Amino acid sequence: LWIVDLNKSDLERLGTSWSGSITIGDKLGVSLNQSSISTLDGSRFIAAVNA
Amino acid sequence: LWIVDLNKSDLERLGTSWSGSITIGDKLGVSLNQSSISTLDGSRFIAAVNA
Amino acid sequence: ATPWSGYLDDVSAKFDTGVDNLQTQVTEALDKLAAKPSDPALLAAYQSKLSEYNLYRNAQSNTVKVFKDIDAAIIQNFR
Amino acid sequence: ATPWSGYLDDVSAKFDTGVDNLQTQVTEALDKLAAKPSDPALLAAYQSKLSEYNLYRNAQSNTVKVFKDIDAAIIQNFR
Amino acid sequence: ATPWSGYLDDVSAKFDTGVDNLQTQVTEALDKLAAKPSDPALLAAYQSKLSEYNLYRNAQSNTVKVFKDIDAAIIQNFR
Amino acid sequence: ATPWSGYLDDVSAKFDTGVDNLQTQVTEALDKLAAKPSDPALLAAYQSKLSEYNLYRNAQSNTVKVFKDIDAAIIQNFR
Amino acid sequence: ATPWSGYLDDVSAKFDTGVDNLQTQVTEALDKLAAKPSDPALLAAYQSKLSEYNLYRNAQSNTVKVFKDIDAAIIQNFR
Amino acid sequence: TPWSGYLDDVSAKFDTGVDNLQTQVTEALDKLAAKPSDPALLAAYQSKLSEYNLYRNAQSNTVKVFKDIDAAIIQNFR
Amino acid sequence: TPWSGYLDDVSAKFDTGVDNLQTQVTEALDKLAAKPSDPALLAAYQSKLSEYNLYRNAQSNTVKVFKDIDAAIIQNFR
Amino acid sequence: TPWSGYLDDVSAKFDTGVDNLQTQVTEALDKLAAKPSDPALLAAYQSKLSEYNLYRNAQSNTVKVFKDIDAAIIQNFR
Amino acid sequence: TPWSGYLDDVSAKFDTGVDNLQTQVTEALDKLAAKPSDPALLAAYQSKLSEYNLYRNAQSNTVKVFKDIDAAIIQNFR
Amino acid sequence: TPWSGYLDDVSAKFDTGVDNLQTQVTEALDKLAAKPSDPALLAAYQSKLSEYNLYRNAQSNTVKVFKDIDAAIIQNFR
Repeated sequence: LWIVDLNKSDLERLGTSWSGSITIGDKLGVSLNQSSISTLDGSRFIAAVNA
Repeated sequence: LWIVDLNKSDLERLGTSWSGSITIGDKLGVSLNQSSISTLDGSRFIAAVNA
Repeated sequence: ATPWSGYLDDVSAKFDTGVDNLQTQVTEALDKLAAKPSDPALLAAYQSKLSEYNLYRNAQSNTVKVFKDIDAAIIQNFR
Repeated sequence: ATPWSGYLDDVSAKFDTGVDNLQTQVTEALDKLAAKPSDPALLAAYQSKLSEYNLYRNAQSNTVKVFKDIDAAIIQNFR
Repeated sequence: ATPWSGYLDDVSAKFDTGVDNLQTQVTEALDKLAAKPSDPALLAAYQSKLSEYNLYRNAQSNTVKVFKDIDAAIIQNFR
Repeated sequence: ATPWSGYLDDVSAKFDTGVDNLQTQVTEALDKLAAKPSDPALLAAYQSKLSEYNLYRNAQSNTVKVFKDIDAAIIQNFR
Repeated sequence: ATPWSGYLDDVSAKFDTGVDNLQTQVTEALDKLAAKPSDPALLAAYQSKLSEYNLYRNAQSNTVKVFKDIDAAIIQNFR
Repeated sequence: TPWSGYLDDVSAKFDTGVDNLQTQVTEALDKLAAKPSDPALLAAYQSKLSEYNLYRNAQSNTVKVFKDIDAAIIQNFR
Repeated sequence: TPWSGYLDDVSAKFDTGVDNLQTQVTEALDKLAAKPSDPALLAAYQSKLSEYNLYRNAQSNTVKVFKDIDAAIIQNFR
Repeated sequence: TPWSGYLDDVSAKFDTGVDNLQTQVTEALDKLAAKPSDPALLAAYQSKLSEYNLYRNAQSNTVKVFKDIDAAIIQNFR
Repeated sequence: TPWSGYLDDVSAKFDTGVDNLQTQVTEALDKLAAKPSDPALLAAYQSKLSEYNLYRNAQSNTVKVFKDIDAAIIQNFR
Repeated sequence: TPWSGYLDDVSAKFDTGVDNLQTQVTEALDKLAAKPSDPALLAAYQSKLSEYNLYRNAQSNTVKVFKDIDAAIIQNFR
């Protein structure tokens, strides 16, 4: 009895993700793509990279 | 009653993997091939080698 | 991802953000005093700053420890 | 056809419909406490919900067996 | 209508409605004091507030546990 | 889908994914502190972190025990 | 109109009409204690009342079960 | 299998219903035995061992229930 | 009689997981007792004694939980 | 031959983090013992001995906390 | 000759470890009290006293730890 | 001799194992009561009393386990 298995696969992943938090004075702030504002001065951003 | 078993095997692993992180200007974190937060606030790279 | 933080480290951070610059002032004063150790203007200043920093850290650590004990006492009762 | 349901099913379901939303309240309060394990308010809430849930499931499962033991006792006499 | 609440829920909530505003007063005083850690009038206030909050949360959790045990002991006897 | 998991595994993983990275934060802040054991900022950090890790693992192990108790109580009533 | 009461009902009623007033004393105690949790005069009383309540409920249940099993054993011999 | 009764079919449903827990618990034991003081390994093993316990209990009670139903029916042939 | 049941095996895994601790704990004790007032010996002993404590506790609880799994099956043989 | 757990690992991290203090404190004492009235050597030994006091204090408490967190899990196995 | 347990053995290890310190302390206190104001005698006595204190303290804490490991094992014979 | 059962034999193995503890523990008390503030006396009594505690608990637990084995066998003669 002859039993034969053959298998091939390819995958690729590439690109970037972005989110951040910006604060203007005490009274104002904005959260981009994130549940909450970072209690933080100025601005911060993150650029996750996959390749 | 004669019983006979024979085996051969050949194996080879060789190469490298990479990941890391930078920070710029207290604006931007960047992370490559990490699921981490890039927590250090300073540039790190980590190679991995096997042969 | 944002650096994850709990309750206790946020109560801790409240003090660090309450004292706006004391952390740096304490070093600046030491720097100039070390430059001229016998100057009595500098001495009374550094005395003030250091006496401030000491109470700052003490009150911080104690508050954290009490808020830990209140949580451990509740988590024990889950059984 | 509509799903068949007996008398034990009926008795069991009375509890599920008696506790309107507990069955989901205990899931939400978990996702919260898990998001911030060190807040006493969240702890004090979850302790209550988890207790109520435990008591509900015990009273249910005991009552169903008590009924099953009556039916099985009567059916024995048909002989 | 309102989220379903049992007996234990209605017991726990009694404390919360007993200490009308303590939950806020504690954070208020905490912020005022963090503003100026070296002020005795603030320290003498926050000591009292935090002591009250500790006693309250503790006695709450113990009472809820005792009322869980009283029920479980009864439910066990149904079978 | 994951290698296998029961309902208890899930309840555990909810904490392990609720504290996003505390495990590595604590693992590294120690490697900072040990290299300069006498810096008060480093100390106050490590204190605040290790208290969180303590409470986390504590409540994690208690929840599993309570769900195991609830299941045993029902399986026992089949027979 | 008025409830039919069996024998076990009479047994339970002996306890209910034994502790004339405890059922409400416990609630009043709780209400005032929850109003001002930090008073040791309130606490010292509530501890006693709650303990008496626990014992009362426990004895009542255990007693009922014993009578149930005596009756069941007699009935079995009719067959 | 050479032969499998209805009760065997019931038991096998549980076995094939849990993919790999049989070995998972075995491996977790050896890992923990290597470092009995790591919290992560402890928190893992507590879960696996609880799951295993419930699996065996549920498995064994069902077989008994089904045995009693059959015994009751068989009795009435007389 | 090299006879060893499943519980014996489960226990032996710990014994063979902590290869040398069994004696390290006594070596440290003897050298500490030779000079009790030395910080290096105190700090070493603490770290060994605690590990030995947690070792014996995990060892005995595992055994008990397995016994309680077996007994619940054997009860159903009737 | 050697065996090391999580708790002694946690100690080792301190031992390796103070690269040389273990020796510096021993030497500064000898120097001071040679001429106790030199204020230079006095200020040096004061610095070192305080650093050693803190290193030991923090080490022991860290170990103790990690023992307690394990005991509280092993208690729930049963 | 008289029966001795494991906790006895662990206790006696210290008594034999600090070979003579009990005697040295009993002597140093007598020769000090004979002239309370010699600073060489005070400086000698301080060490012996501190050594005795640390000795007895380590001795008792060790015993209590080994007691509670055994009470923890015995609790599971049930 | 009076009649003695298998549980009596098991019980007595302990008593005859610890030949003299039964009285050592009393003499230690009689001495310590004479001068309650002698650390040499206290260090001895702590040990003897800990040994006594462990002895009595192991004894009772063993007896109970054999009682429950016998009861479980006797149940099935019917």
